[PDB]
Amino acid sequence: CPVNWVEHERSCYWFSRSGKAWADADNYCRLEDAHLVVVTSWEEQKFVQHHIGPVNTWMGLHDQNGPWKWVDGTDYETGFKNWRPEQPDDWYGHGLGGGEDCAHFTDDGRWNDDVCQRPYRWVCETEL
Ligand SMILES: [Ca+2]
Ligand SMILES: [Ca+2]
Ligand SMILES: [Ca+2]
Ligand SMILES: [Cl-]
Repeated sequence: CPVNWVEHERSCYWFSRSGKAWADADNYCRLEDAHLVVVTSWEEQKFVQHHIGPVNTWMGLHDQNGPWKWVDGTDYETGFKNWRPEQPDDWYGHGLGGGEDCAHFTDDGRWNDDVCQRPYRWVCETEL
């Protein structure tokens, strides 16, 4: 793994300390030959909650094109899921326009879908 990245079970991770809209966050990870983190197991989830703490953080999961997809192509329905109760809920009540198409870890680690343009911290990942 590159410096500033954390290796774990064959994967490399980078944790941002500033916020970007999901699209910008996405492009950022790609420019690093990486992709927004893709969580496929309880241990990987535990591993990420540990480093982000109680902070809303974007992951490589979105339903911007329709169905839920992990930016690396990993299958969603067959894969690990850790949604917060009553989520995803594609809420429109925020008043910003549209529903909610980007997944982020909430403060307790469980996921929530929110407005993609909101600036949150993010995590990049790359496999060995
Ligand atoms: Ca992963
Ligand atoms: Ca949605
Ligand atoms: Ca939501
Ligand atoms: Cl915001």
